[PDB]
Amino acid sequence: TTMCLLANVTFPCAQPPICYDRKPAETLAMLSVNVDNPGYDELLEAAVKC
Amino acid sequence: YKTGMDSPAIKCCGSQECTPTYRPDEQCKVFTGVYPFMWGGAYCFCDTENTQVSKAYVMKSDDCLADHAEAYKAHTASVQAFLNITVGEHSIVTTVYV
Amino acid sequence: STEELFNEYKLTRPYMARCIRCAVGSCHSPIAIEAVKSDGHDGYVRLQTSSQYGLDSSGNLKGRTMRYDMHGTIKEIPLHQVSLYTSRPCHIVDGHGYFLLARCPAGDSITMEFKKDSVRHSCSVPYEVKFNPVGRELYTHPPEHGVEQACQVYAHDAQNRGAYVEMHLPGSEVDSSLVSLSGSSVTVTPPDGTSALVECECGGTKISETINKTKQFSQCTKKEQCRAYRLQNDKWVYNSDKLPKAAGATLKGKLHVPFLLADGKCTVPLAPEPMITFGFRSVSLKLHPKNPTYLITRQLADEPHYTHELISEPAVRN
Amino acid sequence: GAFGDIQSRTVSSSDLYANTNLVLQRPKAGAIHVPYTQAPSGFEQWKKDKAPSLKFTAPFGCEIYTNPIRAENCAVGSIPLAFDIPDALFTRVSETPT
Amino acid sequence: NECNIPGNFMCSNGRCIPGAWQCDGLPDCFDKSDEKEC
Ligand SMILES: [Ca+2]
Repeated sequence: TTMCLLANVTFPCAQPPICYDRKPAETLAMLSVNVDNPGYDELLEAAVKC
Repeated sequence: YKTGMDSPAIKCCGSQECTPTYRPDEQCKVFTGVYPFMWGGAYCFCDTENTQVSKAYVMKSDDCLADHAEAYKAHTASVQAFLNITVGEHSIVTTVYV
Repeated sequence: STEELFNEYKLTRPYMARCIRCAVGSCHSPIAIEAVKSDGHDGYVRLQTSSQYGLDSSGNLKGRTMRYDMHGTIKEIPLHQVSLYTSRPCHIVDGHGYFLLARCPAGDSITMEFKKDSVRHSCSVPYEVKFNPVGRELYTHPPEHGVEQACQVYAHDAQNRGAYVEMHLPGSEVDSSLVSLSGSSVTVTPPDGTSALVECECGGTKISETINKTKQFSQCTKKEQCRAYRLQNDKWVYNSDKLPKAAGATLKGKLHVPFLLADGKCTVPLAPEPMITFGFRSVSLKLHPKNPTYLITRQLADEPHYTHELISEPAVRN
Repeated sequence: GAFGDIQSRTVSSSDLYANTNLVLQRPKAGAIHVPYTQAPSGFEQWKKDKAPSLKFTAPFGCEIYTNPIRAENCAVGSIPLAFDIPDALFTRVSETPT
Repeated sequence: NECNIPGNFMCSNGRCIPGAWQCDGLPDCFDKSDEKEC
C-alpha cells in the first residue's frame, strides 16, 4: 500500500481530500509535493474526480 | 537521449548562482549582460547587471521502452536437440540435452 | 473512458513561445514547436507544440480543436483549419494535450500554420523529419499490397503509458498593455480576477503587489520605468526553455504523453521474382528491382563469404 | 557520438550514465531560450551504419532467433550416442523371418 | 477484428479510425458504428 501527503495526514492515495473542479491551485500544490511517489498515478486519477 | 532544459532563471539588477542537481551530464552556466523580451514587452528595466541561468541535462527518451538495444555478454553455450527416436518400433519425441 | 485521459491537461494552459521563422520575421508565436520526433516507420511523426488539442477554450472537451494562447486570452479554432507540411503537405490525425500526431513525408523542416480573419500565423523550425522504411526494400511511399512485417509506429490513441513530461509554475509573464499614463502620473490597471505586481525605479527602489485596482503611483513620470507583470497561481505550463520560471522549487507535477511508439504490423512490398539460371556449381541471378532492394547472399560453410548489396538497376549477379 | 553514449543499467534503472558532449551556449540578445550544442545520437548513428545481422552472416548456415538468444540447425560437428539397452528387447532368431 | 496499428478502432467496414474518435458525438464510420454503444 501507498500513503500520500498534504500535511502530516497520511491519507490513502486512492482517496484524496480535494478535487480540481472544486479548487484551482490547492490540488496542484498537493500534486507538487508528492511527485516522488510510486502511487502518483493513483493519486493523480483520484485527485481529478470526485 | 532527450536533452532536457530548465526554464531560464532571470533576475533584474541582480546576480544568480549555480545550484547543481547531479542530473546526468548536467551542465549549468550563468550569463550576464542580458536584456530579455517577452511577448508583452521587455522583461527588465535595467540595461546591464541582469542575469540569466541556463541549465541542461540529459535524460532518456520517452520511447525507450519499445525501442532500445540490449548489450549482452555470452560464453559457454548449451546444445539441446529435439530428437525423434525409434528403438524396436517404439517411438518417442523428446527434447534431449546433448 | 476518454474523459479520464483528458483530465490532466485540464490542469494546464497553452502559452506563447519564440518561433524563429514566422510569417514575416522572428516573432512570439502561439503555435511554437518544441520538438519533432520521427522514429516510427511508415511516416507518422509526433509534434510537441505550444498549443493544446482536444480541449475547448474553457477546459471542457471539444472533439477536434486546437487551443492556443493569444496575448493572454485563450482562443480556439477547429482542427481542419490547421495545416502543416514538411516538403509535401502532412495530414493531421489526432491531438491530445500539447501533442499532435501527423502523417508526414520526409523533409528538413516543419511548418505549422493556421489562418484567422486577416492574420496568418506560422512557425517554421529547422527540425529534420525522416521517413523510415520497413524491410529490405527501400520505398518512399508505403505500398498497396505485399506481406506484413512487424514494425513500430506511434500509436493513435492517447492511452496512459509509462512515459512522462514535467509540469511547473508559470512565471511572471510581463505585460505593457496594463501600464498606461495618467495626465501627470503612471497608471496600472490589472485585469479582473487577476493580480499584477509592479516594479518601478522612479523614487529609490519601489515594488508593489496590487489586486483588482486601478492603482496610480506618484513620482513616476514616464511609463518606460515601470514593468507590470502578471500572475496565475493555477494553470500549469510545460517546463519550456522559451518561458521564464518562478521562484522556489518550481515543481507542481507530471503528465503522461500520448501517442507512444508501440509494436504493430506494417505492409511491405514484395520484389519481382528473380530469374535463376543454373549451371555446374554456379547460379546466375537476373534481377529487375522495382525500387531499391537489398540482395544478401551467404554460403553454408566455415567461411560464409557474405555479400551485401543494395541493387536499384536491372542487374545480373553470378 | 557512438553506441552507448547513454548507458542505463536496466530499462527501469533510474540511474543512467551519459556522456553526450553537451556544451551550453550564450543566448541571443533579446530572447529567452537555452542554446546548447552536443554530439548527435550515437544510437541513431549506430542504426545508420549497422553491418548486417547475424541472421544473414553466420557461418554453417545458422538461424539466429531472439526471445531465447539461440542459434538453430548449425550443420557442424557430430553427436555421439550411448544406448544402454535391456536384454528383454533382444528377440530370438526363430521368432523372425529368415 | 484488430487493426494493424494499436491505437485504432475498427469500424463496420474494416476502416480503422483513431481510438479517441469512438463515442465522441461525431459520425466517422459508415452507419455510425463509432456511435452505437456509449
Ligand atoms: Ca465517432
